[PDB]
Amino acid sequence: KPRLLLFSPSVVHLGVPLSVGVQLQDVPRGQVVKGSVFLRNPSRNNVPCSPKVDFTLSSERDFALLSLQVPLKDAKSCGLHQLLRGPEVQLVAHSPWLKDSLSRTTNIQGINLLFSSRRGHLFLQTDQPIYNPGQRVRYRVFALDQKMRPSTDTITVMVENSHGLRVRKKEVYMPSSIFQDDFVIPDISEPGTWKISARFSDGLESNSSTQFEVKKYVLPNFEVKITPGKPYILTVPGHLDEMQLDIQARYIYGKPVQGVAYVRFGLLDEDGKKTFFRGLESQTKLVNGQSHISLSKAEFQDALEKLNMGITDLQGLRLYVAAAIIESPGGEMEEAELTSWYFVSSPFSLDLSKTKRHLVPGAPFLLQALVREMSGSPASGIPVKVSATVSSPGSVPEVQDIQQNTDGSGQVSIPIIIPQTISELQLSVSAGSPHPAIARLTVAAPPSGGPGFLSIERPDSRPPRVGDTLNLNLRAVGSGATFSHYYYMILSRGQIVFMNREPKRTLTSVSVFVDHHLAPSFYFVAFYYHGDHPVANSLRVDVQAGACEGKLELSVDGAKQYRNGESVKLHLETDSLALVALGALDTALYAAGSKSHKPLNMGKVFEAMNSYDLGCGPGGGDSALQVFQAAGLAFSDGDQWTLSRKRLSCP
Amino acid sequence: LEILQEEDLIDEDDIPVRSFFPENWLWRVETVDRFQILTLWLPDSLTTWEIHGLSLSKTKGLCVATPVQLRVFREFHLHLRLPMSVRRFEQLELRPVLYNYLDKNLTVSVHVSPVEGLCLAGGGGLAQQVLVPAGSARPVAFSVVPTAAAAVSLKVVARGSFEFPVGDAVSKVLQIEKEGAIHREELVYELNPLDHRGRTLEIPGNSDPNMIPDGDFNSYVRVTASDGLNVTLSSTGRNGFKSHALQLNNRQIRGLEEELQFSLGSKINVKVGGNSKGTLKVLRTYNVLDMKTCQDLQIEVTVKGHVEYTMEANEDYEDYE
Amino acid sequence: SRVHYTVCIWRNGKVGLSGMAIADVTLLSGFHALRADLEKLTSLSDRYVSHFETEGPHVLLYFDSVPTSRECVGFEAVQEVPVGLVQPASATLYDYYNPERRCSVFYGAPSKSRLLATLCSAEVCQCAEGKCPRQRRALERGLQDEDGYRMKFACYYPRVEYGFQVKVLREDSRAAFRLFETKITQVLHFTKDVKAAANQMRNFLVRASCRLRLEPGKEYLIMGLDGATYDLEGHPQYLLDSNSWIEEMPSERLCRSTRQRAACAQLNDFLQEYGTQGCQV
Amino acid sequence: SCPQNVNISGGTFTLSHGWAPGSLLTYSCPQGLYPSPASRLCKSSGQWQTPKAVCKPVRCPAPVSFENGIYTPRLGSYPVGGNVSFECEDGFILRGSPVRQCRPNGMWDGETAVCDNGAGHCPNPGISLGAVRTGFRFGHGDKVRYRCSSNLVLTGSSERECQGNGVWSGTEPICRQPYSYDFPEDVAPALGTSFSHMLGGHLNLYLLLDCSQSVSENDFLIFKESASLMVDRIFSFEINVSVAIITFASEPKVLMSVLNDNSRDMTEVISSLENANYKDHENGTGTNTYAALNSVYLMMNNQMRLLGMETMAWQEIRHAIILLTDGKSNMGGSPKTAVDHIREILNINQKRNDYLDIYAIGVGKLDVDWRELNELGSKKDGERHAFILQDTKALHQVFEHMLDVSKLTDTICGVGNMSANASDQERTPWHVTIKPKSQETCRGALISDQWVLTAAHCFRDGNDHSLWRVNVGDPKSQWGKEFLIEKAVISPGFDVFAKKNQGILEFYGDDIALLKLAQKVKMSTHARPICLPCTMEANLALRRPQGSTCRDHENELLNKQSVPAHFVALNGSKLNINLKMGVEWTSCAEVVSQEKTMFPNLTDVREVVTDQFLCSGTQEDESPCKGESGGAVFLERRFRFFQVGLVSWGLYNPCLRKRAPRSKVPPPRDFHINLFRMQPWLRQHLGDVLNFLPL
Ligand SMILES: *[C@@H]1O[C@H](CO)[C@@H](O)[C@H](O)[C@H]1NC(C)=O
Ligand SMILES: *[C@@H]1O[C@H](CO)[C@@H](O)[C@H](O)[C@H]1NC(C)=O
Ligand SMILES: *[C@@H]1O[C@H](CO)[C@@H](O)[C@H](O)[C@H]1NC(C)=O
Ligand SMILES: [Mg+2]
Repeated sequence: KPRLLLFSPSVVHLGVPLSVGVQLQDVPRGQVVKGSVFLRNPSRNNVPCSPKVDFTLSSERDFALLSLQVPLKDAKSCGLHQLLRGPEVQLVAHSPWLKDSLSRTTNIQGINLLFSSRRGHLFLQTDQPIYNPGQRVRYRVFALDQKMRPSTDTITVMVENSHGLRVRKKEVYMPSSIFQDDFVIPDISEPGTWKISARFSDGLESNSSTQFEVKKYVLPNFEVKITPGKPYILTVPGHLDEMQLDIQARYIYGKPVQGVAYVRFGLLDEDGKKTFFRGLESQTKLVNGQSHISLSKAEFQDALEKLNMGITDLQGLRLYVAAAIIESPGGEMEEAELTSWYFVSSPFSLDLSKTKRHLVPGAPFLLQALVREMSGSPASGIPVKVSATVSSPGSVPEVQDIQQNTDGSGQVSIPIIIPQTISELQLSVSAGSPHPAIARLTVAAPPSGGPGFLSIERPDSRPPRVGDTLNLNLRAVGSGATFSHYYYMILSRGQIVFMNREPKRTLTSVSVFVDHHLAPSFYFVAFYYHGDHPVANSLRVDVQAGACEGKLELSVDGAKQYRNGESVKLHLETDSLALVALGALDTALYAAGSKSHKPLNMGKVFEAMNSYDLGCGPGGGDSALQVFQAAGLAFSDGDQWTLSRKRLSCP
Repeated sequence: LEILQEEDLIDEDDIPVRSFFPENWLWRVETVDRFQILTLWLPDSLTTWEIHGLSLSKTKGLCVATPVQLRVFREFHLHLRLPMSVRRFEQLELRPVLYNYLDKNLTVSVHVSPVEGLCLAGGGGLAQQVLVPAGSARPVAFSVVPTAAAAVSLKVVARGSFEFPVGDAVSKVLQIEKEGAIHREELVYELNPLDHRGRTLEIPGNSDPNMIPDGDFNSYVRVTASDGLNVTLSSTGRNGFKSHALQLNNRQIRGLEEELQFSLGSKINVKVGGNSKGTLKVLRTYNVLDMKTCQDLQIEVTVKGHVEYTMEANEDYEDYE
Repeated sequence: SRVHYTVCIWRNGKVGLSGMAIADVTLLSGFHALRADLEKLTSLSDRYVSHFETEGPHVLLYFDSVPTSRECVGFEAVQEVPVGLVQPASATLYDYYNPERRCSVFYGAPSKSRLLATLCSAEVCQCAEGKCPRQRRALERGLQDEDGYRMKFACYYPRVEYGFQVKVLREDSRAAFRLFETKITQVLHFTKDVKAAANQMRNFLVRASCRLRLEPGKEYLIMGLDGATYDLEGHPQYLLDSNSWIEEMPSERLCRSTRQRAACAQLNDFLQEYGTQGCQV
Repeated sequence: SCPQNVNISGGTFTLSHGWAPGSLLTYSCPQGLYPSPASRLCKSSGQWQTPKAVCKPVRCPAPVSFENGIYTPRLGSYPVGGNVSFECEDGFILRGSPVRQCRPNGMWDGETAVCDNGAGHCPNPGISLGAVRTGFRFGHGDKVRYRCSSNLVLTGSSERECQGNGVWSGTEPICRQPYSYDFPEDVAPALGTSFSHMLGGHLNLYLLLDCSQSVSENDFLIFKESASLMVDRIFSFEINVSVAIITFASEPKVLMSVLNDNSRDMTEVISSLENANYKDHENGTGTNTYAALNSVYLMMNNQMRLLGMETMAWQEIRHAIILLTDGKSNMGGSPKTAVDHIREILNINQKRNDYLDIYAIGVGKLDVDWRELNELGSKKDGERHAFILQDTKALHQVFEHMLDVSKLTDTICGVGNMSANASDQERTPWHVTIKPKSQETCRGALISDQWVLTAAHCFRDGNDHSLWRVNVGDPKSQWGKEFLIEKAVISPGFDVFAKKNQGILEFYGDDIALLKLAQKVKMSTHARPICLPCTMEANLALRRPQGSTCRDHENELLNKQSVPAHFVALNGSKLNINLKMGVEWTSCAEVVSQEKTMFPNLTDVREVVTDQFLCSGTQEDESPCKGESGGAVFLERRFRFFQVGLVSWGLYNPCLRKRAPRSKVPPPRDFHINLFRMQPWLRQHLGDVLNFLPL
């Protein structure tokens, strides 16, 4: 009856603290426990790779989070550098309590974990996206730990050329967490995409890299952009929408260019082989720096008949538009390519990744969909029609039809009601009219006769803000109220951050304060115990509207209309002493580059937070072990334990 | 018949030249105590500068600022774009383009400052006369045959009339590569240190009949770590005896094919070690006389008629000396 | 006034091409194409050009069919301002589908040359562009020497760094220059070419566009600026341009003539004094 | 007659023969302005021929390119009195004057601004204002080519190559204007220093004067005067020197010979010079400079025949040539060919380059060109040899203060012998041996005739200097000559047990001591002081302008991230080290955290190794022993020796004639007290001995 719970992330990162949760159950009121928790070697030998940390609990305080440390020296000495085959480590809690109470053969209860040396966040940016051969290249790297605080750990940078061979390597200390460095590209270097990689010295797997393109070129004076009238082409047999482009070309310093445009059409497939239309090339004189051309009905039909191609087979191919504008009388040449035009059967796309699977019978099913305009921004106000067919629970299946418009940014939350003893549930989500986008998914049901269930209900479907308190409701389903409390934990960046216990009540609520560091995606995991059988459910909550913990503001005094050679009073505003890193980039570099590299922005940093998340889908599972595995934790209660994850990817 | 204005133009001394054309600037790292102002001097290039910005603080983590677009515009400039490749003794045509964005007719004299090492038209002292209509552009062609064999600073100048005092001057350094085109001579040698016969290997020296004097002889070694070579290249050279040792494996395997610049005149030797099937590729680059008008396209323009020169471009006797 | 252009196009590979072609000719400095002629060209059924655009010194033609044979079309332009300097223009032809498969031609003026005249020999060239040699004639015209015009040209401006009296052996034409191979009668002055001596060969070259004539079998006094061509044989080879004094040496009969005895004798007095003594400065 | 409308705006004009045909008109404008046109021709009574006249303002070359840095303000061509600031990006240390105010002569002031990161084998030669450079690689054996811009003429070396000794071949190019000239005050130090090196054996001096029609009788008289004062000065230094006087024309005439023994007496040479007259030069009034140079060539090949091919008496014969010409060589061919013959015949190379210096002093204002003076004069790093002065008055002015060497100050230093056959002491005359009461041996370096600089740790028994002994080099015996000590001054900040409370057993901070000897040392080929940097002595030894600073000497001597240096071993041999500066210094000094005996409790590397220490010992570098501590750590620049540090301590002792390294923990590493961080203490205890530069 009495039990001891072990919670830890499924993956342990070296050189950074590991959080371990410990919990008791069915413990006498006056009874207390004592022991220590540490890692060991994976059966190769029994040296503790971590210093022991004590944990003392009783009935009134039956939970505690332990900030266990895993220093690199102990890991190296005990032997994590000497295993065979795959990386694996053992985490175990030692206490005389198991032998005293459960009369277990051993006082050892542990879990299997996979150890990985990746740690810290490494960002680096180069001088320019694109360089000429024989030109000096400048770059710098920034060294931050888990909390993006500046770090003094030593790193080793490296440079790989276009073919991929190393050209350079520098092992450098960090007094200031920023390391500036320059090197000269060889003159005889052919065009290619170079790569600069930076790793922590003791972290073998913590390699973060960026790429810059090298190509022979000269600085262009103006850029050409081809903007289609609509980024989609409807190919339904009933009708085909008109195809019209707005070819624009402007001098980079603002004024429009006077010249002519030479436009060549064609069909380009997924692989990349483009078949041009022989004829139908359009040449026009630019007026006001813009040229508005279009593809007619009969002309396009004749082009496909010339290629012996039918409208019905136009699925997945792309209408390739290439423009080569000659400035006149300048004589300069500039080329702009269009490859985003997609032949589609519907002007909308449905993203059903967020709809949670394996939902509990007897509680509302939360169907979440993302109605995104095909190759565009999220759509708003677009109705969604969804049919739910509850399969035979013993009676005939029933059809449930719910309609709801998208509240904004493509977010729709449709709470269909699921009856008890449901065998399995079939869904058909259709959005858009006419020519809807069809998405069909099927979800099974948990095996019947289970010990119980736990339902997490989120009254506010809108994503929480930073610093915005989020409240959830928990309700046990399908079992008696033998238990007195249930336990919940919050996971962010693959580490257990919060642990707490709430007493069982009616229509209960648990409030989680959304801190900044929990962004942009944290897992909420909750479980209670029906006798000796744990049941759990884990809801994934995503935080949007990310912004810096501090702030950095760049501003230029007055209007942005200057003349060459005069002074600029650039303004720098922040909230603390910061090693602000600056950079001035000519815009023509973006145009000259074959592929436009987006600059570093908070999207990439917030993704760097997500790179350490071990989540597997939107959460949920039939069993407690499955829920914990999907969340990314290892659970051992002494009788049933989850196996170590096969791979980090979790396909 | 056409009216020409002479020496009633700008004195060419007050016109401010533009020479600083950096693709990037403001690369510094600053320590800001919640407030700092920067007095940055704008480069002469006429584009828009997208000022990036990143923050790293010991208490507030990391923040990346929104890039600031900054525009520089002159409203009348002599935009010139040097050719991507210019070869010595090879004829190129510089194309300075004059953009007139004012609301008035402008007549401007365009000339290239005569400089040693450049063979211009008529010695370079003659000024080409062109007129730019308002709100339009006009190109002017300058033909040059560079014989300097080295970087040279040219200064193209546009001088407006004294009635309308406008003008621009551009001085970009024009690098001239040495005569002929480049040639790549790659030598591939499989590397098996297990076989004792392959423990030492001698690369023949380069004796190329068509190699051009001052060939910019650069040798780069490309050795592949695919399987732990300790390949060391020792070489007697005219500059000196320099030997660079390459340990490709580094007791590690993540894409460690290596490439190093390795400077020699003629001779090179190899000492091998380790256990692998690596590949060594010493790359030699030098100038050479070779040719290729297109073989696919061709074009020919013939002109017939009478053109009037400005009495300073007639190459004939003065008839009275 | 009005000048007739002729732009001609064709293809030879027949395989590497992708079809249509784009014509980009740039007129002379002071010319703009006539739109009436271009529109008359484009209005014909067999126009050979489906589209055009002309503003100032830039002319655009779209050739939709480039054949193997020489098929082409010309148009007329007009002059706004006189051409400020003698120089060839450029005409480029782009490929419609693969513009990087481009290749230009340089076309000259109606009478001038295609490329900038430069004197290349061995591994060096000297900029041959400049002014015509004068072929000074004072003794044959009968004008007496004033203020020592030859000495003044030698010593003040342009200061002369090479001076020989040469007997022209032959006249030939090589590339854009007419070579006058000659033999040195005497060496009055020299800065470079320390191995200068009598009965020695030297090549004197002038641009063929000029009308300067050096009759073979006759002696001339040659002075001027030094050149760095080296003649590919070892002897420095000089070029005749401005800042170079060319004079015909007196003959057995022209110096005998009455208005010429003083002039020829003064010229030989200069010859001896300058060869023997020097600039005297 | 010629028309009289030849007035210039803001200036005057002069005529040679009135308005008659053939008269030459000279245009003159005040300083800071240039005549345009310079001169006119009256023709054959025709219009006033020109090669409106206005004194256009002086305008001064602007930086065509400034690599790895920025310059403000940016202008097409800076006017007179203007200023420009050169501050460059991070990781790059500036050299030369950051602020350059361009003088009315068409030149900037101070050394050209350039910042180098030191990774290159040779220092960054930089882009002189108004010039360009080709080739951005500073590896050993690479080359750079310079080209002027606009209408400037290049004076200097059009091509420089990075030699093995870390000095680019040739001088630093300086693009100049046809109308620019030199001030006497600017060029007097350059001439003085260059002749000081020519004096640094027997020296042969040739003086060439101009006597053509273009140079006037008074101008030639001033040429004679300047030559006479120059000869008077060169004989006042009591140096083995012979002077010859040649006055050339269309045909050269030799007035004095070095073959004749008469040239070594002052009265005879001045009498021979005074007997010169313009009259004996009217028989041909040309300027055949090649003829005069050929006369010098014949002079020296007669010396070659009479002395011998291989004899030592000629090998130590150095040659310096002076030309007081107006730079209008118009007969006899190019003067450069005879200089080529001279260079071929003296066997001049990268080593024997010191034996041949050519000075081309141009004089005049209207027929002076730069190319002839630049080509004719020699081209050496850090020196200028081609000059022009607007007037002969300026020539006399610059000459009369050309050797302004301070009287009786003496205190020469840094002179050694670089022959392998020379003795160890003669090669390193500053090296001394120090014997304290502990019977252990240390080394030191002579810094004057009375004071010795060494390490403080060598005196562990205390401060009783009366029982200490020193041994300097002595010609009469290899044992040296023993001196007692008048007083000893140990650095007050020195305490080997200052940091024992932090677990550091021995701390070598302020490990510096100055010892005064009882009797003055007799200067000889075995006993000479080493030049302590950052003084007038080392400044004169380094070929640098008067207004140099101490930071400048740091930037010049310690000019690379890896600077080769030397120290003297126990047996007297010279060993090789490389000083690591900048970024490489930190990685060089980080190996102290792995010491096992000196520092058992060491958490901060900076605590035992501070900025007061140079760092060396990587690669195949030699490691000094305990007995060698206190000896000078010196580098050789421009055939002189300079002490940038001295041995303090090391992490491996090879002497624990015999030496042995190893290849385990810890790797050998050495630290020397960098003399530049101790400047206040040497200034306190040495200000009345050497003349220290401004910091
Ligand atoms: C680190 O290196 C591995 C092995 O090359 C690579 O697959 C992985 O993408 C890298 N990690 C990054 C770039 O974050
Ligand atoms: C400029 O020139 C155009 C073209 O000849 C003419 O129509 C116009 O009146 C002129 N003036 C202005 C102020 O635009
Ligand atoms: C390569 O050289 C290193 C130098 O430390 C040596 O230890 C190693 O054994 C060599 N490599 C092999 C594969 O023997
Ligand atoms: Mg003279």
